[PDB]
Amino acid sequence: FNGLTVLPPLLTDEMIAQYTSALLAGTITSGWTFGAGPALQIPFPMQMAYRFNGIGVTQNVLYENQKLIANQFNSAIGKIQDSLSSTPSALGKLQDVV
Amino acid sequence: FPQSAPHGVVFLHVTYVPAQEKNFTTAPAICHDGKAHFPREGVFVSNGTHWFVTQRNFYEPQIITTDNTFVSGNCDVVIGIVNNTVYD
Ligand SMILES: *[C@@H]1O[C@H](CO)[C@@H](O[C@@H]2O[C@H](CO)[C@@H](O)[C@H](O)[C@H]2NC(C)=O)[C@H](O)[C@H]1NC(C)=O
Ligand SMILES: *[C@@H]1O[C@H](CO)[C@@H](O)[C@H](O)[C@H]1NC(C)=O
Ligand SMILES: *[C@@H]1O[C@H](CO)[C@@H](O)[C@H](O)[C@H]1NC(C)=O
Repeated sequence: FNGLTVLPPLLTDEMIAQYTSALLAGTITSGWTFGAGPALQIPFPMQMAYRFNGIGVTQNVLYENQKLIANQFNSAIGKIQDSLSSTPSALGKLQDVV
Repeated sequence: FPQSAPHGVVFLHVTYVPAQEKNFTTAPAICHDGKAHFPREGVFVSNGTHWFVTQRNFYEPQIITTDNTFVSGNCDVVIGIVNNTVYD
């Protein structure tokens, strides 16, 4: 009533979700090639082997320990949701703006 | 390469971009004489009949030898291994 208004953003949340999903699919099915040219397919265990080789650990460390690494990754991903929910002040930076 | 401009700078970046990709069949290791060979630098590829080892950002197939492979293991624990002869 006093002349102060709030305008809506140009990008709706659905568009942002589509962008994030596109990035996730590209980085899962292509590795890092989709950010420098045409997307080139590659199996995921081979991509993990090359990411292991990037940090100085040979490839055979992964191929002989695939199941253990997969289980560790799954458990680490699973714990994230409970960590986010249980902590009360996890998203403080985004709340301070509002 | 840098260039000047009124109240600013202009960069000319040169970049290398791959193109004209091709499809291939790949395997993580090569079994031979009860030993598993892994590539040193490059991936394993096959046109349909024979096997080769090539680099990453370019298609340059080469014969598989023991100069560009290291064994380091056995042939019962890697998933997806495909046996083929490895020359010397
Ligand atoms: C896959 O690559 C191999 C290696 O180049 C091909 O084998 C050669 O094929 C040419 C074409 O007839 C022959 O002249 C050569 O003698 C072959 N090499 C050997 C060692 O025999 C093979 O043909 C390729 N696969 C396909 C489907 O073309
Ligand atoms: C590789 O094969 C897939 C399906 O078989 C096809 O969609 C794709 O275009 C092929 N790659 C190239 C570079 O043609
Ligand atoms: C090589 O692989 C084939 C196909 O998977 C398999 O049938 C064969 O037993 C393997 N060779 C040996 C010596 O085990």
